[PDB]
Amino acid sequence: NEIQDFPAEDVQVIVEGNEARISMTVYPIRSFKKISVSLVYKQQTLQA
Amino acid sequence: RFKKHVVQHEETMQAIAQRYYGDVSYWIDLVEHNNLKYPYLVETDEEKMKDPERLASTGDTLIIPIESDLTDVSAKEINSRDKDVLVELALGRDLNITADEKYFNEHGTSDNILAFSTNGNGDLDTVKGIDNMKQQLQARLLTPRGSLMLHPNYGSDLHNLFGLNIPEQATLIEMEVLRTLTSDNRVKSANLIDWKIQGNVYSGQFSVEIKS
Repeated sequence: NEIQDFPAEDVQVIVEGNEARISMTVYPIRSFKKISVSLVYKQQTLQA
Repeated sequence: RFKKHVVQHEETMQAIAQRYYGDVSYWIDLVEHNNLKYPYLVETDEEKMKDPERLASTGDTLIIPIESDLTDVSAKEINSRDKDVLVELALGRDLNITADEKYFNEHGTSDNILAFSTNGNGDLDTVKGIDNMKQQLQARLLTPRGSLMLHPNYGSDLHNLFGLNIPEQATLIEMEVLRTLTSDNRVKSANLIDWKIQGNVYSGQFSVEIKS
């Protein structure tokens, strides 16, 4: 669980003699930074 | 004290005494209370037109003492002539101070709220009978428990019961109101029939059994 997700299709690699070049993609774990609330007060009945 | 009754189609004066007091024998003293001439109950109103005040006919009221006051000569004399003034005398007459009925119901549990008024002409207003009771109850209820200069432990703690409108406070208010109302011996019982809440507003109603 050190990474949230990764696209297995997106790995590209090229090799040329003694040299290789790599590219890939990772979905990092997303945060949850903001929370908004809408708090309302209403009348109420209680009865015998 | 007494019970009310009305003359029914071709009911004889014997029949009434027998049904309420058991023995028919008592009708004889019972006619003196209703001040009746010999035709004690008579069917026709154009026959009541003979001398209206000394008779009863179909649809007219009658007075029925309790058996203890049946034999009292003073009860006989008073019931003979007073007639409808019975109820008023029996539940009382006093000055009317409900001058501003719209107003006292805007500031209860505060002082200075009631005031004399004038009805008729040149005389302070007075209240009688059932309205005598509506006045005294409404005032008494809106008076704090130790604030009359004599005979304290009169009134209510209604000024003290303001709280978070949770139901225990509402039952407490109910009980105080019932105690308040049942204090006067003239009222038999009270009971709640509704309690209801509107945020910061209480509402409810009470039924009281007043003696006949």
